[PDB]
Amino acid sequence: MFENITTAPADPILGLADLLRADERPGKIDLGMGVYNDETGKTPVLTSVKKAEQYLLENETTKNYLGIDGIPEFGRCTQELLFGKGSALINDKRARTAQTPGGTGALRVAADFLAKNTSVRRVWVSNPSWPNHKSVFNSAGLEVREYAYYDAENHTLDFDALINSLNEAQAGDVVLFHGCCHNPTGIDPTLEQWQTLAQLSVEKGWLPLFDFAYQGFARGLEEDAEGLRAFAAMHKELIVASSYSKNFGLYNERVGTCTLVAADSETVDRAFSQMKAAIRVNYSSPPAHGASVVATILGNDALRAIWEQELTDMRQRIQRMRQLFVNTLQEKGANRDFSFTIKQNGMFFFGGLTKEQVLRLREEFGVYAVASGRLNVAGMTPDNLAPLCEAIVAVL
Amino acid sequence: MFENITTAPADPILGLADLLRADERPGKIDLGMGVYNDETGKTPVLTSVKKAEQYLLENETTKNYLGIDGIPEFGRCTQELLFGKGSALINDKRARTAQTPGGTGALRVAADFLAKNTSVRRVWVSNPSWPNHKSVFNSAGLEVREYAYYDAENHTLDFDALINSLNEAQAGDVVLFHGCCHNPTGIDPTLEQWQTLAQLSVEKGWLPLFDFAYQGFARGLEEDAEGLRAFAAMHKELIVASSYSKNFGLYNERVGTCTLVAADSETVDRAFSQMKAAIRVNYSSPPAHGASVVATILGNDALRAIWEQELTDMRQRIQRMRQLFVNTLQEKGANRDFSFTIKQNGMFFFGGLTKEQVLRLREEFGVYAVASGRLNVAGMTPDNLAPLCEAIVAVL
Ligand SMILES: *Cc1c(COP(=O)(O)O)cnc(C)c1O
Ligand SMILES: *Cc1c(COP(=O)(O)O)cnc(C)c1O
Repeated sequence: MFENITTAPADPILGLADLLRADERPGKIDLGMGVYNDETGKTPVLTSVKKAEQYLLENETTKNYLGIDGIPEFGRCTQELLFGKGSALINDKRARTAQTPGGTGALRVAADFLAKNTSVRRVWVSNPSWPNHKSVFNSAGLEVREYAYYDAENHTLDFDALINSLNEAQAGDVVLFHGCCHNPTGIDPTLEQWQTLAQLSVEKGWLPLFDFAYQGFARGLEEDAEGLRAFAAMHKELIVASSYSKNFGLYNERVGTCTLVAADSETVDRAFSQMKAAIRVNYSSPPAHGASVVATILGNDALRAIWEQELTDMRQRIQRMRQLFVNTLQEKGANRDFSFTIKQNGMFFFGGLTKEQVLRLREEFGVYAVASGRLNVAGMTPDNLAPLCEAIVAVL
Repeated sequence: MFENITTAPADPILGLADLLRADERPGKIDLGMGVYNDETGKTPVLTSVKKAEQYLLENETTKNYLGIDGIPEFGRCTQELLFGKGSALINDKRARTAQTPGGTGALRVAADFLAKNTSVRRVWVSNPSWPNHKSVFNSAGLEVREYAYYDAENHTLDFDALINSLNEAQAGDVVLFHGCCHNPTGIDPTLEQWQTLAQLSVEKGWLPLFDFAYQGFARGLEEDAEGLRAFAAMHKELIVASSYSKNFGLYNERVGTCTLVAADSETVDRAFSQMKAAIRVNYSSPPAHGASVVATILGNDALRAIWEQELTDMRQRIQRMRQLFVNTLQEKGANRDFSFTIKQNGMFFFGGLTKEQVLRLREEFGVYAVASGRLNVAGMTPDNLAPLCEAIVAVL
């Protein structure tokens, strides 16, 4: 059976781990996949998380199955994080949330749900976008089309091009939006632009699908939810996929959610039953640990206080790092000005390097970054900043 | 979009949780889904597990992503549990194992892998079988056909009918086998019958797919692996899906594996790259916690000793319970003799009740069991045995 099977091409993000693993050079700088690193270059488990874990260790009395949608408390806490304490969706009971295996599992579940329960055929993804988006939707059988977003020249959001290209999007099409910290550009639409998109969306009849993987990394939990909320106020239906991998540093515990919003509770329930069926035939029920940790923290005011402060520290370190980054590039003699990097939200740097420039970086300097020219700023430390900037300047 | 969506029918196993949840009657007896209960009717977290968890709490220094296939140590430990310490497959490097979200995730990953990378169109499942088997394969696009297995009259394995029906299975077809403790019959083929199936399999050109969810619940870890090993000795290719939900009591942490066996390391590697691609587009990487707990136990001889003893206790309690069950039914005046139940391996009782008899049981007695007449013996306790037998006798 397996004689003619072809070797699958390496993942553009995950594939870096292996190349890196095989590179015996000591001064390796890993700026590839988007995980947070502290000043020492380690990606530690948050103190709020450890505390939640001791709590679980001491009070967990069973490991019995979780129920297709997972921990109820977890689902409710995420709904308020997303829609807000007194959201109409919560009080009208128009939203049903399922605990999933990470943000990716959330996208896969939505896709399987859509592909088999609605007439959705096309999904619109921004150009550029997280590489795995196309893959996830295509494996579900959906056609993926792109819409303009980034302006390589001005390093901004080309709003007109976006609007124009989305005019080809027909009613019933799914349009995928990054909630905040757009991966990989880091350019997000203003609240005003979000409001314009919301109304255009309702008018054209698109089915909004929000991908929220970095809530709290741009400005703050609530502020980062602004776009979605402007959308949640005018739409009858929505799908929201979120991740807690990054904002809770629980990458490998696979914590995420998939929320369905419908005109009313009766419809959301019928629709949700089909999403649970799509889950049962995939992984059955979600992993408890990571979500328990999230529900405990969010549910306990003391632990929540520590957590929110940890997130704040994470965001602030990245902000300081990208500023220092630009400054060091200046003193190292960088021919090109990288000031725009400062206007980018999240963990990444994008727009100043070419595919060949990044190949040369790993090739002779051992600096690893995504081939698209995307660098993980959250991976730069005061110690590696200088060697890093010297390599980049030698490449420009 | 969601206006015409139909309500999905409740799961035959998982659906019991909800009915049960809505039944306010106090003397409810839950003999539905297959989870272990101790003498007190609780499904506790094993002591070996708690200890592994404290270890992790104290020594885990990061939560960084796990890599598509998961924890390497975990993969190796499962290979020896399955194939044996000095298995040829291990030493010739013909097997590649991926950590998955439970046994169900293992079946789904294999199915997606098969559907898109080979010419597999049909999968043969026993009659009867775990209900979710058909669903998993159908959602991947594969046609599912059944083969005879159980003899409702004699309460045995109708080996000739099985052989006969499998003659319709063509080369290149996948044939699914339960490693041990066949769900729901509890009837497993003798080692001699396994050897006959292995040779017939090689001769006809079937692609064996083993589902191992109860290793250690029939006779012992090694003994329960006999069938698979007789198959692993003659086959060039195989697929094995296993679960640690039941034998480690880690139901909600979603711990399982999907192992690929090929003629050689070069082919298994090409094939495995495609399985990782199928994973990346599903949930990306597996949940660490549950598998870490399994790798720690299996990797530490002291913890392993405690664990193996806990499994032994679990198996022994079920054995005592089904014997006491038959005995109590005798003294309660059961018209029908249920001695055959004693020849069944695993957690279940199957073959003595009809769909209506089980409906009447929940209906007026509050005894919950699967509509197929499958009862979870591991859920019977000395306390509920009497009330349980009185209801059954009142129903016969
Ligand atoms: C990280 C990320 C994801 C993945 O979520 P996981 O929890 O890692 O599966 C999804 N979408 C975007 C945009 C991301 O950045
Ligand atoms: C329990 C069971 C499974 C499910 O494995 P999970 O770890 O619960 O997903 C798969 N197959 C059989 C036969 C089972 O009994």
